[PDB]
Amino acid sequence: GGGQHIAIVGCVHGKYREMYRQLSEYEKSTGKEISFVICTGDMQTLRYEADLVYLKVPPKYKQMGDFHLYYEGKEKAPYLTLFIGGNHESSNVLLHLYNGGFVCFNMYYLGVCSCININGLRIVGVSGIYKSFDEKKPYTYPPSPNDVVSLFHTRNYVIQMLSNLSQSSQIDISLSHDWPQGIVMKGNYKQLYRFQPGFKKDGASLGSPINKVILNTLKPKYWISGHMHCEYHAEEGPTHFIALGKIGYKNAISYLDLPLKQKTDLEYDKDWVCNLIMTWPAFSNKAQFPDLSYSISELLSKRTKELDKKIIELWEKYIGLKIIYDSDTFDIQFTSRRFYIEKIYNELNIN
Ligand SMILES: [Mn+2]
Ligand SMILES: [Zn+2]
Repeated sequence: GGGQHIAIVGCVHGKYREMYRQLSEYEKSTGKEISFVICTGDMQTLRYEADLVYLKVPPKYKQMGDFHLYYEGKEKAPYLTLFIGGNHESSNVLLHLYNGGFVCFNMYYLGVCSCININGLRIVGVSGIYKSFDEKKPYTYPPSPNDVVSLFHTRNYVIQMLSNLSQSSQIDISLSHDWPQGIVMKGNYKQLYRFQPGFKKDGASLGSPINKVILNTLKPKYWISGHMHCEYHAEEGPTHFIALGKIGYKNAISYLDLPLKQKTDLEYDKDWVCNLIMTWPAFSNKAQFPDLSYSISELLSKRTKELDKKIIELWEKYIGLKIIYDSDTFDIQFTSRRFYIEKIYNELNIN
């Protein structure tokens, strides 16, 4: 294998045509081939004007952006684009796809959180931004316009969902929207505070305590974030932290040149899939989840090598390890995926 060249993108804020133009011009002038694209959020995946109610942007600035052109098939994403949610989202769409999903051709949402595999890499995504008051709130479903202010705040439960994922092998890349709290102090923060003197106020507390815990636990080779509209680099132990800007502005896109360990299509990660199935009982009520009367970490402690093997066989049987486009509406996708999770969990016959 020669190498894979991965585009990493900060905030999109609805500017898809422009992003893809810049990516194409990069290929043209470098002769390099982009394998795939990863975006750190503000994806604004509004299908139609009805979704505007779920986008938290001041009314004077609120627009559709470009997404609907891709949803309708008038434009077509030229690269496989993997993304997480930020603070400017069609949040209803994302909640229907909380277990991940393609929003249109070549655009795959990682859900609230998940790990995926592509070309031998394991990639973790953590959606939203941090708000302390909401970190223990459940999601209520179906979405309603009242929830526009809260749907995009990162829940604490993602830490328990994700923390065992580096036990069998290291995570190559983790993605979040807001920065891991404290990582500002591990780069050229002085230089940063000249460009952005508003950040000085926050000092070491700038960013998400949830993304901090995850970074600490998984210690990925790379952690990528956006949201702040500036470039930044920091080293935290074995983790290279990279923060990226916003499309239309400088340093919105960068590129990772990584070994091509294997060439494989996009797949569900086996460890993640075991975690997803083993936590079904906390996610049993479609109208309100998770149910924190259950303990997620208690649910996960029941995993064994032998039982994980069974989970994967059933997942392979009903869903398949390859992540593939689904043309059902997102509400139907919510039902279908949760149907198979539940069915697989129940076949395990766990006491
Ligand atoms: Mn943002
Ligand atoms: Zn942004």
